[PDB]
Amino acid sequence: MKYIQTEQQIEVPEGVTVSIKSRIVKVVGPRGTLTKNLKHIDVTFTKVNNQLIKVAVHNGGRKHVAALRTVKSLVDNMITGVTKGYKYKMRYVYAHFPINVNIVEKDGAKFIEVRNFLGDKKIRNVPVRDGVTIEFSTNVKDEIVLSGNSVEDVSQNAADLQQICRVRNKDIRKFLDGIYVSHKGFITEDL
Amino acid sequence: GIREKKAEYFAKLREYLEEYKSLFVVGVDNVSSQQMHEVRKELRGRAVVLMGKNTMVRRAIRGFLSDLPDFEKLLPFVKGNVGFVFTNEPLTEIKNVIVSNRVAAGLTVVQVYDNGQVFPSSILDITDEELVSHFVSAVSTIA
Amino acid sequence: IIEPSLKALASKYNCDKSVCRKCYARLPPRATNCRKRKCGHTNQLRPKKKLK
Amino acid sequence: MAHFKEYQVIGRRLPTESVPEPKLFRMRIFASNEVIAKSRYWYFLQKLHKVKKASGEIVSINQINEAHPTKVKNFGVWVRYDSRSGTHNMYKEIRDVSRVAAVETLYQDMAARHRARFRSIHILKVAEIEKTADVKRQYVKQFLTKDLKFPLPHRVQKSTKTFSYKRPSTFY
Amino acid sequence: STDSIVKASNWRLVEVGRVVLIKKGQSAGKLAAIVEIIDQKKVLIDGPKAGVPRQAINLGQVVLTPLTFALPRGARTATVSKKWAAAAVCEKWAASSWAKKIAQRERRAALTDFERFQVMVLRKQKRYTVKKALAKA
RNA sequence: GCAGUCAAGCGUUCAUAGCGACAUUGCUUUUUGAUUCUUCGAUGUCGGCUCUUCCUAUCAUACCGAAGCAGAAUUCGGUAA
RNA sequence: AGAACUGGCGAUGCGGGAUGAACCGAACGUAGAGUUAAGGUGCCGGAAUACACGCUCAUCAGACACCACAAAAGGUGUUAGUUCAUCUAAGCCGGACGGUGGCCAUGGAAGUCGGAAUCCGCUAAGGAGUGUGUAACAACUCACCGGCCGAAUGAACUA
Ligand SMILES: [Mg+2]
Ligand SMILES: [Mg+2]
Ligand SMILES: [Mg+2]
Ligand SMILES: [Mg+2]
Ligand SMILES: [Mg+2]
Ligand SMILES: [Zn+2]
Repeated sequence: MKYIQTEQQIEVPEGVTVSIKSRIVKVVGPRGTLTKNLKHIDVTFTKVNNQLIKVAVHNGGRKHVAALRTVKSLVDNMITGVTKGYKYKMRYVYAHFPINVNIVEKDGAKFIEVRNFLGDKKIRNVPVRDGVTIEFSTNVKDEIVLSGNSVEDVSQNAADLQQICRVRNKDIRKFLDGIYVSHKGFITEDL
Repeated sequence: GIREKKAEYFAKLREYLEEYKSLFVVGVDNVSSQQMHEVRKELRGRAVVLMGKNTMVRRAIRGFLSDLPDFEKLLPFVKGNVGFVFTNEPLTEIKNVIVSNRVAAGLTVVQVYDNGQVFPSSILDITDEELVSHFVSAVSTIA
Repeated sequence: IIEPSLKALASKYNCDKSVCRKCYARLPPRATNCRKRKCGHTNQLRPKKKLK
Repeated sequence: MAHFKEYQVIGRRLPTESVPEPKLFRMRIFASNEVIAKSRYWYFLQKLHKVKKASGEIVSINQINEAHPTKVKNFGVWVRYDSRSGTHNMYKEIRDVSRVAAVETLYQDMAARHRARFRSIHILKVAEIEKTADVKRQYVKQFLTKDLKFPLPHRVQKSTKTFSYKRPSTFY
Repeated sequence: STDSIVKASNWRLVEVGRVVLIKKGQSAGKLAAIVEIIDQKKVLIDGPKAGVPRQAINLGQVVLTPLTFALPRGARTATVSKKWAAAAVCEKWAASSWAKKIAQRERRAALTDFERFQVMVLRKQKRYTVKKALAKA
């Protein structure tokens, strides 16, 4: 119906500094620094103090207003990513052919490389996104762990790794092999 | 009504304040299906226990600002879910009879009501040993 | 083979889903409407069927 | 049906030796000229009393001017209307400076949202709403809050000439 | 840097006491004050001093200025005047480039042909002394 | 000829995996009728051969979603000419 | 295909409907000036890229009588409305449970195959162990669970 103003709030924690100019947001904390282009949405930022920045839409309809919270969130996860950080964990799941997973490189590149999936002679490769760093748990069998400042980049890189193992022409309720996201959370602050 | 029903809780509660002298507020946070309740008939020659929906429970309190203001000190312990033992004496023995029903791991008390006080409860008078040797202990320390 | 808990893990992906009855989309298991425009966002959904 | 004026129309059945002095009835009618208003008077009277204008007469027709044409009021508007598939009653609210101003937006709004032309609507009641927050409708309540202000982002100025020697801005 | 920096668009607000410059109509050219907001598109204005009649107006025929003064909402014409005066609104306006350019442009337009001629001759004089300067440092 | 809506029923159980009665809305113009507008100082019948192009309501082939998909085989469905 | 009344076409140009026997406007000597009709005024093209309030975003939008088609049925798209119910005594996060496998049937049969009822009741939670491990112990962990909560809220509908 057009909402004359409508706004959301972004808590800035100690140690971080968010600066925004023509909707290009730069967020900096202990972990690092992320940036994101928000030009595709007409929203207006406003800094109340260094703990708190507001975002409004003026005279906006439903779909516009829906953009508001989502901007808040994206900017929230920038702040979390650069303080606590992001960590997604995965598990290899296979009934028979063990899924054999390593890091390999070409032109100093870095790929997650997957071998023997359902007994496949083919090799699967997934580029490791910049900023995201891969580990392998020491004390959980078949674990794989992606982490970094960017939920976006961690989460997509995990998605890439699971999508590459899909199982074609088999009943996928019986043939459940894959690499799946098993937990997702923060780098710092327990697990 | 449901504001009749809101009021209803208010109505009876006030009445129970005005029907007992002591009150034990026993915490009834968590804990649920069949057990304790059925012991309480047996223990209802001493008390009324009432379980109920919280915002409602709180607003009852608001309606009792009129008098008996000492129940205000119950207020910081309204939190979660608590339940009543409307009561006369013992608050440290009878109480323990009420408490005993079969533990879970203490079923389940975590707060006390003692007429403006909030004991363990376990100490209230047993020898007048805080009134003949501790109402004159700095009279003892200095005559 | 495959510990109960990983079979469960695999199932959040492979089988705990619902299905559009007009267009067949694999949909979230608690969904009310199909996300697809071709079937008119129908709310005619069914659970994906469980193995034997 | 245009830029509206509001009229008192007062009419009656023609006198009979049997009933000289027949009862007088009034309607407030919104219309643009008085020929329409009297038409409208009869249209409604015929749906409410046995009378055709051939058996009646119009006794008085008088424009009713807004009393406080610069106090801002919130109006409750009651309306009956026809859709392509039935007929409906409907309550809406309008914020304005005059009934006549309100009624005109009522008609534009019935046209925009429900595709109701004028022939299809009856104004049932129109009333200043006395106490704020007897106001029921969000899209008018919004304006009633204390120290209300808003910007008007993205200003487009109309240009007088076809070419311009600078890239414009929307700055307000 | 190390403070969070956020430049925020500093829009002229539609608000009671906001002063506006009327683009169109008969009160075209004059200042009035917003007295009460009607909706996202209309407001009650009132320009007692410029003699623009208190009326409901569409925001599109008005242009918001940076000036605003204290005015209770709904204020009738009499107290609008008292307040506008108390505030010294015309003073502030006159002092602006905006108002000055309007005046400039108005004065140019009234120039006689003889006057246009003198401006030429004077310009040519100023020019001259300028070009020798712009040539020395 | 082809496609829907409702869902009683089929489908061990289970309306809708695959189907689907009573009814009911449509679409198509390679069926057949109905009409008689054009052509009876003329528009050369059927089938085949040859050759190009177009449609898609898709038989095969590419990638998918369903299943009463364990595997193999199939079947329903999408983007596809 | 066939009748009724009127008006048309045929016998008729003109202006509009791009086009077009029959629609809209208007019927016609040769011309000048003015004004209009029906229809139009982004550009093709004469005429406001006029003013005003809304509504609409279509990976198949839509765009003007006759007219150059679309329906049943659906949509948590977005708009405005209706009715019922909650609320100063929108709405959100957890409480939805025992006597009595009660009384007919029959692994079970409870509200929970099936038959007929569903009466009363009361206000507070550790599975002889989920797994590792041992033939069996030990240790850690979780089940009628939520903090609820803050001038609107829930449901069903209309177009
Ligand atoms: Mg009329
Ligand atoms: Mg009539
Ligand atoms: Mg009708
Ligand atoms: Mg009517
Ligand atoms: Mg029509
Ligand atoms: Zn679908």
